Amino acid sequence: MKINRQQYAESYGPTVGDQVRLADTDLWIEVEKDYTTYGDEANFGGGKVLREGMGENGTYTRTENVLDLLLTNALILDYTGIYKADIGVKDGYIVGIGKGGNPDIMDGVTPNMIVGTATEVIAAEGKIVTAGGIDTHVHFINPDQVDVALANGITTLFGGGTGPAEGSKATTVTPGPWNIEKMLKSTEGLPINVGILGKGHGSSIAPIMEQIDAGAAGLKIHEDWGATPASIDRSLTVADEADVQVAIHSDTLNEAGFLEDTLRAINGRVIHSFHVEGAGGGHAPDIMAMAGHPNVLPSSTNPTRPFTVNTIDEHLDMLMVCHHLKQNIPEDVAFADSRIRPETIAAEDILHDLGIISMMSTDALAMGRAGEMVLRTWQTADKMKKQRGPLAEEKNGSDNFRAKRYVSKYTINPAIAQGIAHEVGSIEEGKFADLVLWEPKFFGVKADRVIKGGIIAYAQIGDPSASIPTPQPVMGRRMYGTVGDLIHDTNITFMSKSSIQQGVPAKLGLKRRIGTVKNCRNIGKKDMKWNDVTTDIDINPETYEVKVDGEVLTCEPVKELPMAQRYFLF
Amino acid sequence: MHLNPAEKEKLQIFLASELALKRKARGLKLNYPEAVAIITSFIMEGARDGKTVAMLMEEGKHVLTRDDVMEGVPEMIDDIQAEATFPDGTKLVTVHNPIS
Amino acid sequence: NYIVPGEYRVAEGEIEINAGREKTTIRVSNTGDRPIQVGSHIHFVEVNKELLFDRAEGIGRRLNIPSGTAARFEPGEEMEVELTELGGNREVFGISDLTNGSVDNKELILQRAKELGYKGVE
Ligand code: NI
Ligand code: NI
Ligand SMILES: [O-]
Repeated sequence: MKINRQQYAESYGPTVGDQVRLADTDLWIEVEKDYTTYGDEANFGGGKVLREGMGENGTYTRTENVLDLLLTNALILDYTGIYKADIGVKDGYIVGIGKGGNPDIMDGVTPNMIVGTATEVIAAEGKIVTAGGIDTHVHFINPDQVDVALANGITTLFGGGTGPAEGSKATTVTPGPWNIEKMLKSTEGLPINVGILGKGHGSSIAPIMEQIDAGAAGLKIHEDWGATPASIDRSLTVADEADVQVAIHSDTLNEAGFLEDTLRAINGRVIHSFHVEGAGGGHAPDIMAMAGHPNVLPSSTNPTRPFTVNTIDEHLDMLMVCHHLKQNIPEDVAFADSRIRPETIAAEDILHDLGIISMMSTDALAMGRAGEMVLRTWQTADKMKKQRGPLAEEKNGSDNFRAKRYVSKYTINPAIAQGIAHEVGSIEEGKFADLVLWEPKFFGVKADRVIKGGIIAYAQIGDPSASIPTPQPVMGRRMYGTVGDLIHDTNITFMSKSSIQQGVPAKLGLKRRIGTVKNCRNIGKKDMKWNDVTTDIDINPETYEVKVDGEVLTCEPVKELPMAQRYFLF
Repeated sequence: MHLNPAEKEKLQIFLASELALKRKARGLKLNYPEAVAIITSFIMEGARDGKTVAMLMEEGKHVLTRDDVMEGVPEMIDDIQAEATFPDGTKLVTVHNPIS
Repeated sequence: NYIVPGEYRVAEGEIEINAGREKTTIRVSNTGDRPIQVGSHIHFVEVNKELLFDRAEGIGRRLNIPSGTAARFEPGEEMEVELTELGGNREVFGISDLTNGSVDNKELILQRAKELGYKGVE
C-alpha cells in the first residue's frame, strides 16, 4: 500500500531523492540510485523476514553461494557513487553489492548473495558505511595510538619508527634489516593493517636494496638524514627495479641545492610527496610547485587544515619547542618566517577544494595529530563549501560531487599511490572487508562500528555489566576481533614482492595474511579519481603570493567551525 | 574496597559529571557528552537516595532545560539509560527525550 | 537556520510496495484463545491451525503489509487482510512442513492440511 516517505526513511533508511546531513556541517548527500526493491526490504529481529523458510534460505550449505556476513540496508558512499544497498562478505572478502535474500520467495536477488544458515546479519539501517581510511604518514612512536587511529575508521597505517626514539620521532623510517625484522615481529599485536617504510638514503644500490629484500613496503627520503640528489637517484633506481613507492621529505635548508636540482634528480619519474604544502618541511618557499607536475602525487598533513585564526601561533610555538629554537638569535626568526607562511595555507585551502592535491594524511606525533584526519578533512570540505560556494558540477541542490572528491582523498587515492589498490581502499567486490559504520549525526567524530575481515574489531559500546549494550558510559572498546589468535586472521601486513618470494614471513614466523604491493611505478597524477588536474603553480619568492591560472589564491580564516566543541568533552 | 570493574567504570561517569557541573556553574552552555554525564549522574544519585524507578523516570525529564545546552544538542539524545543499585538490587533506568 | 545533524529532507512523492501484482482481500477469524501475531513475508498457508479463513485461496500468497510489520489477532476477533503473490522462483520449503516444494501442486498441500487437522481447509 501507500507508504509515506518519512516513515519509510525512519524505519528502513533514505531512498532515492533523500538528502542526509553529515553531522553539524552544512553538507547534504543525495542518494543517486538504489538497488533494493520496495516491499522486499530485508531486516532482522523478532518476527522479521530473515528466518528459516522465509527470506533466509535453509537448504544450501556454505559452498553453494551462502554468505558469511551481510550488512542490510546500508548507505554506501564511495568514489563510485552514493547509493543505498546491501553488502555481502564471505571469507573476509567483499563478494556482493546488491540486495540479499532468498531468491525462492523474493524477486531480483543477485545470484551470488544467497543468505542461508551459516550467515551473520548486521542491521545498518540509517547508518553511513565507508571503506577503511588509509593513512600514509604514521610515525610509530606509541602502541596506544592504534586505538586512536581505529576510533576514526582508519584501517591501514603506513609508516616507520621503533617507538620513542630520536630518529623515530624525527622521521618515519625503519633503518636496516634487524630493526625492520623486529618491527615486523612486533606487528603481530597491532589490530590494524600495517605497512613498513625503510630508510631510503645511501651511496650504493646494495644497502638500500637490502631493506626492500627484508620486507619493506616503500622508502622515505627525509631531510634530516640528508636528501642529496645522489641519494634520490639511488633510491629511485632501487624503487623502479623493485616496484615500490618512494616518499620524499624535501630539503628545507637548500644546503645541497634548490628545488630545480631535486626536480632534475627525480628525472620525470613517479614519486610521492610528503606535506607538499610545506609547513612540515620542504624547499622554502617554492616547494608547493610539486602539486602541479603530472608525475608527482601530492599529499597534506592535518594540523594546517583548515585555516583558522589559531594555526600560526601554535605552529610557531611547536617549531620553537621541537627544534630548540631561541629568541636571542634572528636566524630562528627568519626560519620561522620562511617556513610558516599564511598565504600558502590560504592557497592550499583552494587547491584542496579544486582537486589539485589528491590525498591527505596525518604525520602522527610528528607535528600532526593521528586521530583527526577524517575530522579535519571534512572540516576543510565544509569551510571551503561555505567560502567558495557550490562547485560547477553540482545539480539539483546536492553536494554529491564535493562529497565524492573529498572522500577520495583518504580512502582510494592513497591506495592508488601506494599500489595496494587491488585489496583495499574501496567498497568493491574482490576487495578485503574493512568497513566503517557511522551514525549520520556522528559522521566524522566517533566511528560507531569498525569491522575488519568480516569480524567486528572496534565499537562504541556501553557498560559490560548491563543486561543490554546501550547504557552509559558508551566508550570505544575493541571487540572480539582483536583478542586471542583471531587478530592474525583479520589483518593484512603488506610486503614487497621480492621479499615475499624470499620466504621472509616463513623465516620470521609471520602469521597474519601477507599483502603484495604491485602496480606502483606505472601510475601518475592522471589516474587519481576526481583529483587528476595538473597545472602551473607559481610561488613568488618575495611576496610569497600564490598564482594559479593567472589568479591569486587566498582565503580568510574563520573564527568558528563545526565538527568541534559541540561533540568533544574538552 | 573490593571493586568489580563496573564501579571503576562508573567512577569515570562521576568524574565527567562533576566536571560538567563545574562548567555549568561557571556559566557556559553544555555540549552533548557532559549533558549526558549530568543526566546519568543525577539518575544514579537519585537511585542511591532511594527513589523508585517510575519517579526517577518522571524527574529525569526536568533536570536540564533546552536553553542550558548548546544549540541543537536537544536532538542528540533520544533517550538515556543507566545501571543503578536501588535498595533492592541493580536496575536499568531509561528516560526518553530528557531535554525539552 | 536551526541546525540538526543527520536530519533528512525527503522529497515529494509516495513509495508503493509490491508494484504490478494482483491484490486479494480475505476474511481471517481467530477461533483460539491466545493472541496470534503474524509477520509480513511468512507464507499464508502454513499459519497456525486455529486461524479460520479460505485456506484454498491462501496458497502461494503473503501479506501485503510493509516488511517487518505484523498483524495482530485477538481471541475471537476477525478482520479483513490483503494478500499478494510470492514472486521469484515460487518454491517454498520448511516453515510448518506442508508444501516442501513448488506452489503449483496445491492438491498435495490441501491433502496434508486436512490430514493434519488444519482448520479452514475446503
Ligand atoms: Ni616529513
Ligand atoms: Ni613525518
Ligand atoms: O613528516
